[PDB]
Amino acid sequence: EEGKLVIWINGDKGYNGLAEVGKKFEKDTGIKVTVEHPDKLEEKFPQVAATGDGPDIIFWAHDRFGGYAQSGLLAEITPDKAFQDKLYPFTWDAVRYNGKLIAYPIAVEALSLIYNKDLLPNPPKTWEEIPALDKELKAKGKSALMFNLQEPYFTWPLIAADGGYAFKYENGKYDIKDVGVDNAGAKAGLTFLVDLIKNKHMNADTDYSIAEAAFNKGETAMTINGPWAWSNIDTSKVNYGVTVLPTFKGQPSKPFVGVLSAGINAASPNKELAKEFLENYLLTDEGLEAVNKDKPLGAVALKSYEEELAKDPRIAATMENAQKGEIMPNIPQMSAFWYAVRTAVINAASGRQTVDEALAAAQTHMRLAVARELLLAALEELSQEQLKRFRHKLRDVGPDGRSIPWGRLERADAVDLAEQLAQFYGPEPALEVARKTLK
Repeated sequence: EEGKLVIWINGDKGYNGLAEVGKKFEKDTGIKVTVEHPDKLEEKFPQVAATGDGPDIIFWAHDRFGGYAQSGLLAEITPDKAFQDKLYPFTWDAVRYNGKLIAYPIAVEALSLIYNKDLLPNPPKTWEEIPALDKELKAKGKSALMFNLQEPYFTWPLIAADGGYAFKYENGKYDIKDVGVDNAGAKAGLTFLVDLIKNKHMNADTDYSIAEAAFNKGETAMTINGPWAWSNIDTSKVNYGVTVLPTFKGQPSKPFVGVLSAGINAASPNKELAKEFLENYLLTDEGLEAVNKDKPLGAVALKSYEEELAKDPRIAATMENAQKGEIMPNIPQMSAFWYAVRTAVINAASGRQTVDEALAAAQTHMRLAVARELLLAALEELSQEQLKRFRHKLRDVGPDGRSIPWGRLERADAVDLAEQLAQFYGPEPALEVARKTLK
């Protein structure tokens, strides 16, 4: 373990180029660096890192690093402001969890507008032009745009364009009490999407497979997709371009941003060697180039090498849409976001719910789920004697002069108390009831 670096990276990345970086790192310092790509390493890491047996460095999308950092499995990195300013500022937000930097950002991915140059040499700059564009291409048997409408990941760029957001991100922190899925911007975006469906410009049943097949066979002029899809379009011999997403009401589309990141194992005995390898060997032009020409990293976080990589207009498009988009939040509450919004968009796209009631319902679910988590957290942090006095002060408590029924109140733990109080008072007023009970 000591005096040696073990790096875990997914097998679909340029791990041989990373090994070349480790080889230059060895001949400069004498420290051996071995790169491995275990199967389902993102699931093996949380069990072998706390156990004491895993890698020193793990490369993965920043979304899973939030769960890792919640378990204390990632060490807090210490790059000075000089090294931080060498990377794009927004990429640093993707590797922050409860204020602490937990990883180095490596590469950046985001949705972009993919268009067929033979069908559409000049793609539209606004969503507003799409209806008139579709009516023209429909005369030739084509359609303007097809993309996956079944997953909020793909429809959120339009919904967030005019002001929708999952949780407010300010001062390097997410405010889980500021949910923006039912504000006026999200309504305007979803209304425009539904209007496209009603006016037959889109079909509510289009999924990822149908959209990809239709674009790669020249049937539609545009699709919305990421770099993972480029290889299939390369096979299809479609003459395609990758460009900035259309604006809506003058505001850019805001796709979710994924940041491939390098985290240092908290149980590693080579944190200093890892930091030296990542800052001075990997995150340089030479190291990124060695990795990228093995398998392309896409848009990278290192400014100097991203200018060189942006000579490919497709990578420039990815980075541009990334800078205009929003970092994918790495907090656990996003589980309520994905469930709620996926239902709302599908129901609104079908006409089972209006846009207003679909977004309202999604807003309530996320809000009530957060409130129940906050009620439990407030009750679980009480000491055993605080909990004891809380239990006894809880007797005779109940709405309408009827005390809440408990099986054995004097031994009801936090989970029982929180769930039962939430059912009788709502999750938010149960918290004020819990506080007033003590005082």
